[PDB]
Amino acid sequence: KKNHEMLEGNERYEGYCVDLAAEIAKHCGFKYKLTIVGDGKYGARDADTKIWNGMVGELVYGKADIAIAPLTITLVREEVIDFSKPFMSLGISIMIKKPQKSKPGVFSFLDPLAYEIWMCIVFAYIGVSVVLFLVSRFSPYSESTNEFGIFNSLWFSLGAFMQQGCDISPRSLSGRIVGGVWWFFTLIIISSYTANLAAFLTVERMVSPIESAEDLSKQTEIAYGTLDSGSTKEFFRRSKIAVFDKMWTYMRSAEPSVFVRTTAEGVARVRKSKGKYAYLLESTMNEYIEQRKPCDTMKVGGNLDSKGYGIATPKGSSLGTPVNLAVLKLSEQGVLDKLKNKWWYDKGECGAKDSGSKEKTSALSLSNVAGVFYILVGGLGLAMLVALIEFCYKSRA
Amino acid sequence: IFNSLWFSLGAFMQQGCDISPRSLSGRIVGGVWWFFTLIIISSYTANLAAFLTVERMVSPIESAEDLSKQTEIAYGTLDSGSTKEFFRRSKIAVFDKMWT
Amino acid sequence: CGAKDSGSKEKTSALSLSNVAGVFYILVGGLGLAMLVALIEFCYKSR
Amino acid sequence: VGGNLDSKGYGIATPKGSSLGTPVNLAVLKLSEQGVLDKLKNKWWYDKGE
Amino acid sequence: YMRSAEPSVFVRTTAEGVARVRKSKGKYAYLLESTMNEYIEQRKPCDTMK
Ligand SMILES: CC1=NN=C(c2ccc(N)cc2)c2cc3c(cc2C1)OCO3
Ligand SMILES: N[C@@H](CCC(=O)O)C(=O)O
Repeated sequence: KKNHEMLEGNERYEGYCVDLAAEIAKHCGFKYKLTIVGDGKYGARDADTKIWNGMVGELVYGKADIAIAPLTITLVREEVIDFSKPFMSLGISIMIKKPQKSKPGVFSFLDPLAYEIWMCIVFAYIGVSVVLFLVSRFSPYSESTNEFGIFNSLWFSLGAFMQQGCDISPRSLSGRIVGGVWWFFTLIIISSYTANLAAFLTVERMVSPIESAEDLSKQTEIAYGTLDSGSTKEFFRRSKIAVFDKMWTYMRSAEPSVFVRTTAEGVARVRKSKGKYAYLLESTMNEYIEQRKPCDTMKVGGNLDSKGYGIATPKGSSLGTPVNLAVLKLSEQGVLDKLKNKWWYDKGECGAKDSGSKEKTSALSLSNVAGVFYILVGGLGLAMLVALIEFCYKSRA
Repeated sequence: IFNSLWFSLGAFMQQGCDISPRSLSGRIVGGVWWFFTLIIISSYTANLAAFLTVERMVSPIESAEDLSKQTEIAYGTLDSGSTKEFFRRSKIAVFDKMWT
Repeated sequence: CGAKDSGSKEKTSALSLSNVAGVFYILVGGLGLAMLVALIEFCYKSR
Repeated sequence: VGGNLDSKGYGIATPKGSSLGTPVNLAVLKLSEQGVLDKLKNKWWYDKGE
Repeated sequence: YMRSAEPSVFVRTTAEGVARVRKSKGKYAYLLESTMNEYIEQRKPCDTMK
C-alpha cells in the first residue's frame, strides 16, 4: 500500500489477489493473514533433492494453510498440493522492446548523402563558379561579348546542379569544358542521391519484426530468457515441441545467464537492453506492464499455451474443498471477471498508438520532407527581405 | 503574375521555362524552389521504386478487438454452438461488445 | 554465431565520399584543363 | 488472424453416471503422459503441411 | 517429403529421372550419385548443373 510503511496488518497490501482473498474469506467465513513469501520464488522441485521451494515449499512443509496468489496449475504441482478451479486463465507470451522511435529528423532529406558529400558539393559549386567566371572574363586580345559575370556564373552553375537549366550557356571552348564537366558531376550526384534514397526506402521494409515465438528459435541476434524457478522454465524444460525445444536448448546453452530472480528484474532488463533482449512471460504480466508507464512495450504474437491460475492448499487440507467451491461460485457470480477489469482495464491510461500495424501507411508523411518546406519558406522570406532592402537603398540613394 | 505561375509550374517539373529571374531576390526564390522541387521529385520516384518492390501489405483484423469497433466486416459463429454460448455468457467488456 | 538465412537487415547507410570520390577528381581535373586551355588561347592571341 | 479469444480444450464426454467415464479419463491421462496425443496431433496437422 | 509427396517422385531408371528433370522446367530435382552426375553434366544437351 502507498502507506505500507505506516499501515499494519493486511492493510499494507492491495491488488487482485488481496481482493480475491477478502472475497474468499467473506464467502467461506474464516479469518486470514496475508504473508509475503520468504523465498521470493514461485516454486519448483529442486534437482537431486526434490525439495519444493517457494509457494509449493511453504504449502507442503506446513508453513502456510492457503496460497491465494498467481499460481499456475501444473501437473507436477497437483501431486503435492491441491488447486482450486481456474479463477483466471492465460498463456505464455512474448515481451520485446518497441522497434524504435524512428521519427525522421527535420532535415532528414540530407540523409541519403553523407555530410562530407554536401560539404564538398558546396565547395565544388564555389570552385566551378569562380573558374567559369575566370575563364570567360579575361581579355580576348570588346571584352564583354558574353553574359558570364560572377553573379551570372553562380546562377548558371546553381541551375546546372538542380538540372533546371538557365538562360545562358558558355560559348567559348574552355567555358564549355567547365560546363561539361560540371554537368557530368551533377548527373552523377543526382543519380546517386535518388538511388541511395530508393535503397533506404526499400530496405526499410524488410525489417520484419519478430513474432510467433518461431523467430526467436530461428535466429540468435535477439536474446530471450525466462523467469527462474517459475512455471515457464519448467514448461520449456518439459515441452518436446520443436520450437519450444530449440528455445530451451538455446537458453540452456546461452551465456551469460538469461534467467532473472524476479519478474521486475526481467522487465527492467528488457526495457534497458536496446530491444536486443526479449522476456518470455505470462500473458497477463505482459498486458499489465504494457498498459503501465513508461509504456515502452507491446505484446507480440499469440499465447504460447493455455494455463490457468488456481488457489493452492496443502494436500489433504480441510480448506481445499470450501475454497474451491467459493472460487467456482465467484466464477458464476462474475466477481473474478469484475476484479480482472478493476485491476487490468481500470488501471489503463492508454494510448494504443505507434503499433506500426494498419496505421503504418507508405504514402510518405509530411514529417519526412518537412525540412524542405521550412527551407522553402525561409528562402521566400529572405528573398522578400532582400528585395525590400534593395528597394530602400535604391530609392533613398 | 501569370508568367510567374507558369515559371513556378515549369520548375516543379524538370521542364526548363523560357524565362529566368535575372534579379537577386528573384534568383533566391528561383534557387530555393529549385531545391524544393528536386528533393520532392527524387523522394517521389525513390518511394515509388521502393513500393513496386516488396509486398505483404494491408490486414483487415489483427488484434481480434477491431471487429468490436469496425462494422464493414461482419463476423459470426456456428449456430447452437459452444462459441455462441461462450459469447452469450462472457462478461469481458470487449467480448460483451462483440456479442451484443 | 550465424547469419540468419539471407536477411542481413540494416539501414542502407549514406553514401560516403569514397563512393563518389572519382567524380570530384574528374571535376577538378576538368577545371584545371579548362584554365590551361583558356590561358593557352589567351597567350596565342596575345602574340 | 489474432490470438486466442478464450482458453478451453477438447474432452471425451459420457452421459452422467456412466461407468465408462473413469476408464476413459484414465486412458486420456495415460495418453497425455505417454505423448501419444502429440504424435497423433503431428500425424493429423503437421505431416500434411504442404 | 518424398514419402508424403504425390504423385510418385521416384523413377525406375536414371535416364527417366534425367529426362523428367530436363522436361520439367526446373520444377523437379533428381537425387543421384556424384560421379554419375558428373557424367550427365558433361554430355549434351549439357543443361544439367549440380
Ligand atoms: C528517417 C529517414 N527517413 N527519410 C530518408 C528521407 C530522405 C529524403 C526524403 N525526401 C525523404 C526521406 C532517409 C534516407 C536514407 C537514410 C536515412 C533517412 C532518414 O540513410 C540512407 O538513406
Ligand atoms: N507464476 C508462475 C511463474 C512463472 C510464470 O509466469 O509462468 C509460477 O507459479 O511458477
